[PDB]
Amino acid sequence: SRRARIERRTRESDIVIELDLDGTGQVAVDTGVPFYDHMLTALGSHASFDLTVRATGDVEIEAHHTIEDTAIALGTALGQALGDKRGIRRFGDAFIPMDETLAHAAVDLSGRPYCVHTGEPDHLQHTTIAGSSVPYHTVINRHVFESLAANARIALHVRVLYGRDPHHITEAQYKAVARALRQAVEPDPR
Amino acid sequence: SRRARIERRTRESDIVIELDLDGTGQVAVDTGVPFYDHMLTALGSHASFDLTVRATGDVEIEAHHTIEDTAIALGTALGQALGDKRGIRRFGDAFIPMDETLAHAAVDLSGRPYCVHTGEPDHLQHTTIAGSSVPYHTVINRHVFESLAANARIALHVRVLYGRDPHHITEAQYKAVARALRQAVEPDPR
Amino acid sequence: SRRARIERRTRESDIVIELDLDGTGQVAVDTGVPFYDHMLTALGSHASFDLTVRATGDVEIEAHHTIEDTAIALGTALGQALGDKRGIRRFGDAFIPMDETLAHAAVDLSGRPYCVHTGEPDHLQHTTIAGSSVPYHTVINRHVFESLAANARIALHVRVLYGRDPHHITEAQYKAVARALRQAVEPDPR
Amino acid sequence: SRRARIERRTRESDIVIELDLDGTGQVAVDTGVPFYDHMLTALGSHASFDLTVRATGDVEIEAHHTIEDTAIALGTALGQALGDKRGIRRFGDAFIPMDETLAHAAVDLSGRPYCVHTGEPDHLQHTTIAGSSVPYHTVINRHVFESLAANARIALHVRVLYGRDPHHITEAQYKAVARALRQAVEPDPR
Amino acid sequence: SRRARIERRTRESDIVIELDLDGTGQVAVDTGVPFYDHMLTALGSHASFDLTVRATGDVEIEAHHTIEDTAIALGTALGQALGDKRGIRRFGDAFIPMDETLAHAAVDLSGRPYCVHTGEPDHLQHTTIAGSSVPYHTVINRHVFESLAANARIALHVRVLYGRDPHHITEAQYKAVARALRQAVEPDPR
Amino acid sequence: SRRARIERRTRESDIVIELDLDGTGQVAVDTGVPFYDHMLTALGSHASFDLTVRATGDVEIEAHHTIEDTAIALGTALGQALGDKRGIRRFGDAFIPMDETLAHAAVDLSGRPYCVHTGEPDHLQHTTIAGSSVPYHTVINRHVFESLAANARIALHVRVLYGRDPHHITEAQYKAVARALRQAVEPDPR
Ligand SMILES: [Mn+2]
Ligand SMILES: [Mn+2]
Ligand SMILES: [Mn+2]
Ligand SMILES: [Mn+2]
Ligand SMILES: [Mn+2]
Ligand SMILES: [Mn+2]
Ligand SMILES: [Mn+2]
Ligand SMILES: [Mn+2]
Ligand SMILES: [Mn+2]
Ligand SMILES: [Mn+2]
Ligand SMILES: [Mn+2]
Ligand SMILES: [Mn+2]
Repeated sequence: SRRARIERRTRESDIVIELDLDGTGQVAVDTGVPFYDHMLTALGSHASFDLTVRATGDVEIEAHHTIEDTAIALGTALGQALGDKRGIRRFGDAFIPMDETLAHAAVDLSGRPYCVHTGEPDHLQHTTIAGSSVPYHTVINRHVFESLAANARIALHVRVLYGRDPHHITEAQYKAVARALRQAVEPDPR
Repeated sequence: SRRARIERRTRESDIVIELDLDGTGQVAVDTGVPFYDHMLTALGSHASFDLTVRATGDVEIEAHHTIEDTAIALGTALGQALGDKRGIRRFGDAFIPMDETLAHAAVDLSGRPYCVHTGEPDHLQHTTIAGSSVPYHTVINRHVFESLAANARIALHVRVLYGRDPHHITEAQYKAVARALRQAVEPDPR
Repeated sequence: SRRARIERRTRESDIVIELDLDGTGQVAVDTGVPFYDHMLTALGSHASFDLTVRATGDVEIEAHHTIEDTAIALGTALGQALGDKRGIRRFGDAFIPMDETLAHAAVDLSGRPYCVHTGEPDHLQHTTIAGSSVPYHTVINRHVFESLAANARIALHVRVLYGRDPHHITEAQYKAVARALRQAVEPDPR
Repeated sequence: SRRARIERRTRESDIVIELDLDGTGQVAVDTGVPFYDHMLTALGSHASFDLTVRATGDVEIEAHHTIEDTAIALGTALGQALGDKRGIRRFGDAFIPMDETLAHAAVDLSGRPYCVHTGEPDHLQHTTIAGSSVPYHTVINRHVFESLAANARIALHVRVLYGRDPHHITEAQYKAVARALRQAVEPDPR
Repeated sequence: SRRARIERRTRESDIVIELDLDGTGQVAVDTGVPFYDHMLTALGSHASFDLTVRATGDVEIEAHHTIEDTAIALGTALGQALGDKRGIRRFGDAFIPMDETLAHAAVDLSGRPYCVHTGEPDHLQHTTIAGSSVPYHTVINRHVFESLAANARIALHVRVLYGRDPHHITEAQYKAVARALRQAVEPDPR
Repeated sequence: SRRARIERRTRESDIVIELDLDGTGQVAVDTGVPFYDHMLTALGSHASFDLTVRATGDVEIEAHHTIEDTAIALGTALGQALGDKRGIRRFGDAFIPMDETLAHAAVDLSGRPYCVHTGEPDHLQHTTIAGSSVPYHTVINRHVFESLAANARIALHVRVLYGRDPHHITEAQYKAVARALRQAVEPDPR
């Protein structure tokens, strides 16, 4: 009923998205950026979507292009699956405690495209989360949320109230967005 | 079941209110202050009330008296329709993103009459929203919320977290109050 | 006994005042500036005067000239009605609470002409109170009180202790002056 | 003529009030909070009311609930005894010197419910007045005045100009309110 | 009924006071300090007392001793004339505008002896008011009020809200005290 | 289904807890610290738990040990009743307006044990709430929330946005925690 398949071929990347709004958290993500995969899996699971993401891009340069193209495509998919947006709650919000971190997200699904991102500590502008593969630079977080909001055509406010660890700060934000979205897309019985 | 009709004749104004708490957003407002009508329509619609407001007053002087008398009457109507307040959720809260603005409202329907209004930028104390008719001075916003809280006998906290445009700041507040109220008045299944 | 009729024809305006100090609050004011009419009605009523004011002036330019000429004429009328000022209380003072606002006025009816106006918030220097007709600029408040004091030949101190809303701040001042005057003009039984 | 009897049974407390506005200072107060009794006796005496207060409540927890319920009931009684408020002075004010302390109160009996409480030193937010029984926390002072104003439906401004001793600061305020009220409720011969 | 005659012989001075509280402003003062005479005449007149003061002292040294002894004696006279203080208003207050100056006094006639003097500009600590005879140093003002309060056994608060001219500041204070006293000593019809 | 009985014998105290998560607000608390009883009753009622608490301890020393042991035991009971935490909402949050106070709590029931307590005014570090029995020191509030979070093994964030009265600040926090918990423990229909 509320599904979408989006294919996006750029020079930098090739993306396929499959999205079902009324899912059970069946998620499979593979972008070539493992930390981003972890974040998108959290997003899909906590939003209770069914989500498949397959992306290959120029990760030799860095993750930026792949991360950005995926967020654009995912936003487009969300917009298409939403459709006319009839009989939904429309507004949603969620607080996410994650150890010392507290994050908040609020959404308006019918409101004009807009993104406000506040409260993130200054060291996240140059922090890197690195494992055995392509690293993730936390400066991209804002870029991801802006891209989603612009392509889904929604109002999205994301706040970090406080926090220290960049893994916790980042993960809390992705989960807050997911749970705000989940509440907003649900049918309203009025 | 939860209805009220209030008539209020003062020297300044004459008001009739009809309110149904368990409505479908059937709203008709005419006060002679078009921007106030827009705000009250948002209130009634987003609260899912059925609301009819008819007001005539001394708008040649300014909107103040009409705006204030209407808010007093509407508060009285809300109080009467609430009744004994049995088996309701009682507490309600809502975040409203509106472009760059974010507003929040929290209510306690059984709590003693109280109003706290914080966060509004300083230029709203002397801003005017003007069209082709009677203008609206945003300094009145606090007055409207205080009057409602006092006459409905409820605790009402309204916060502006941030924002720039006075139309957005004002509208976000009215909508936040509406959605907080909607949540609070709903039957609690416990 | 204590009555006065004053006619004042300038290039800007034409004014007629009728004043009885020992009245019952029978007041009729028409200046072409509705908010000023509201303020002068409050003045006459709360002072327990009988007061008729009829003024036409160059309101196409703005209210300034009409407001100023009326205040000058009203001051002259007050002075004439007071006469020799024999056996009156002479000193009067009053506090006026008006919602969040508190204003104070003190008068000496035999004291030399003087006016001190303090405590008014800075935004009142450029605030406008506007309805469906000629607006009122709150910067004129000081001008009105100075003009009255100068032409009645009295000492008049007006203070705003605190306040927010310009309608409340302005109305509180007019009422404070009225009640200070009422106390001062009353016969002293000593 | 201007009398009221109010009974108020809550879970926390049980209150009976008997109030005559046109009394001779015949006062009998018993709440189980001796310092509060002293304050209410001062109130009734200095206002020239006849006042009987009988209250029992959960003083094992603390005085808060009993003090608050009594103030609510007393406000209700004042409102009822006032009635239509015809031919009264309406405005009243009083300065109370008490050793080093100076307090002031101003009232408008027909003005909309409002309370402003300013000037109290910061140490009164955590000061206790303790004898051989249930103590009194001076932080409650504001709560008492707000409750009275809200339930009597009057404008009440209470200011402490300066002072040091908490017994003097508290007692001065109660007496200032009493004498402001006394002036306001008196018949106006105009 | 309320009269007193006080004789006070010190090494510095010899004083005779005759005071009637229920007078018509029949005042005759001669201390050898002309400006002080002017001030005491204002006091007696505005309080509506009948007052005779005759004082000779060591004015070759300066006015201090004469001014102080007279104030002590006058306080004693006021105390004696007051008597048991039965059926009086007890509390009194007055605002005195004098050109640019505004002064205030509040009294409690049954309250314990106390004097608070605030608001006087700093240049009054070394200002002199000089004519053709013995000059008056405005630093003495506080001393005069303290002495009166201590010997009459009353609470007396004197405030200067603002002002510039030392003659106006001083005279306003003496008149404020007089009118506060007048109100307080009057019979209370309750 | 979701019940727990916990017995805890220390040297300082002896505690018995009985907890049902799926209750109707049937609460009975007796610790020997009346204000704490009031707070725990609010907790149990607003969380819609069925809760029996029986505690005796060394209250002659002070409440600390009894308050702490009870919170530890209650946390343990909550943890046991939660069990595997299958099919619950997991996240919960609530705003509580209480007169001038606004408090907020957010919980993650599966998140690692953590407690963050922010926003409480500084005077609560040395404020006492005292009645006719064992008093309550508000400095303990943080200790209570930390103990609960540690023994239930949950993430608990408690914030005071603003407030003045210590009774209101404290009660608002306990109620916020209760309503956050209520939301989190409820079955999730997804
Ligand atoms: Mn980019
Ligand atoms: Mn992780
Ligand atoms: Mn108003
Ligand atoms: Mn709009
Ligand atoms: Mn001019
Ligand atoms: Mn008005
Ligand atoms: Mn309370
Ligand atoms: Mn005492
Ligand atoms: Mn000396
Ligand atoms: Mn002079
Ligand atoms: Mn401990
Ligand atoms: Mn309580």
